[PDB]
Amino acid sequence: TLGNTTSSVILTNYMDTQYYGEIGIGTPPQTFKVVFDTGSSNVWVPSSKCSTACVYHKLFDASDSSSYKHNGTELTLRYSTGTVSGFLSQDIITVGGITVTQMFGEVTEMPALPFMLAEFDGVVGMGFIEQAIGRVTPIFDNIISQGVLKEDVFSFYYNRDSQSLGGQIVLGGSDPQHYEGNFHYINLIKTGVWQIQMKGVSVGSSTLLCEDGCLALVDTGASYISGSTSSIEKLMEALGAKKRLFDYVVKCNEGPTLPDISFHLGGKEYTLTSADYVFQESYSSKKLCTLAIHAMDIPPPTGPTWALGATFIRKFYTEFDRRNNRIGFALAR
Ligand SMILES: Clc1ccc(N(C[C@@H]2CNC[C@H]2Cc2ccccc2)c2ccccc2)cc1
Ligand SMILES: Clc1ccc(N(C[C@@H]2CNC[C@H]2Cc2ccccc2)c2ccccc2)cc1
Ligand SMILES: *[C@@H]1O[C@H](CO)[C@@H](O)[C@H](O)[C@H]1NC(C)=O
Repeated sequence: TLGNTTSSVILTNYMDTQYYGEIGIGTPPQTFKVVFDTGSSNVWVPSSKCSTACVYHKLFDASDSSSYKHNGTELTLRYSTGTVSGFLSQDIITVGGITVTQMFGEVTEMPALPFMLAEFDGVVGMGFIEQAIGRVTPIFDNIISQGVLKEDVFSFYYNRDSQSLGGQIVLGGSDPQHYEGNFHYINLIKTGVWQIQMKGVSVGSSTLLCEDGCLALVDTGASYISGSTSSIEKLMEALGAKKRLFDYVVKCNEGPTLPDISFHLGGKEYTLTSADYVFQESYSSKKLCTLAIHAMDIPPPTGPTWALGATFIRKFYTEFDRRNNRIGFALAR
């Protein structure tokens, strides 16, 4: 029918690392907490057929759904900690009011890491079919198909942690209340991945990395800003940060004095100040403070690349444009 629709999905912000909203699967709807991930293209939730990370999440019960259509084809999703395994199923999925018949994964095996830490149940991949495992049609392609959206775009707002809004996803447009000024666009290197060309990473007023150009994946599913092990070893050396097992730290008192970090994308320099990347949990010289920048070695074909996750998105309201194959950034509000 008439496409003037702009569906808003409200997100919960858990500790500035997990941003999740709800979806409803089946007849009647079974609700799930999901992360909306531009870095992946498959929809998956835990199955009732799950034996132990599962135990801790909401399980989908096909036997309680009148709209369910069996499939059973094996689904295997590679994560950096191991495999998320299950089988395909088809059901009616509700997201921000829009209902679509979707092929999704009913997960029967999850690695304990990171899933034991997850406040959310499953994943809703906002990526392209080119990266969908089993060539399964992604949710956004199916929403596009309905011809309901105002524009063939979706936007992300991630807040900084009080009864305030954790985040928001607008399907069919952007929310001007959550951004200031106008959007600056960067075309995708190629369709099939939410990845753009990056022309430099600067510490202060000097380009220290990516001087000859590199790739930047705009990943809403990633908690932090990430680079390859070698890029982050060099960047952390420049910042004077020290490696620990899972992160890099600075003495808490040294944190507010850390230089600005800039990402050269399109015609602009996108700047993050120390307040945007330091988890300032204290101001003590006797305590250590974590950085919201990590090393993540993304495997080919997508990698090696940088990934602009929640750390970048909190600063810059992001619009994913499928009609035009571009990403737009505006300063978040
Ligand atoms: Cl810190 C952190 C690091 C990773 C995540 N992820 C996985 C990343 C989010 N998008 C896909 C993947 C990166 C990738 C992109 C392209 C190709 C390969 C990998 C996650 C997301 C949701 C649930 C569980 C994990 C989250 C936080
Ligand atoms: Cl692929 C992948 C995704 C996340 C991790 N994580 C957990 C993430 C790192 N700190 C925030 C947390 C958010 C999260 C929690 C659950 C799911 C997604 C993000 C991890 C890092 C070091 C030690 C243990 C866990 C690891 C691999
Ligand atoms: C499952 O879905 C795939 C989608 O390509 C289809 O080819 C296959 O025949 C389906 N299997 C069953 C048993 O429905």
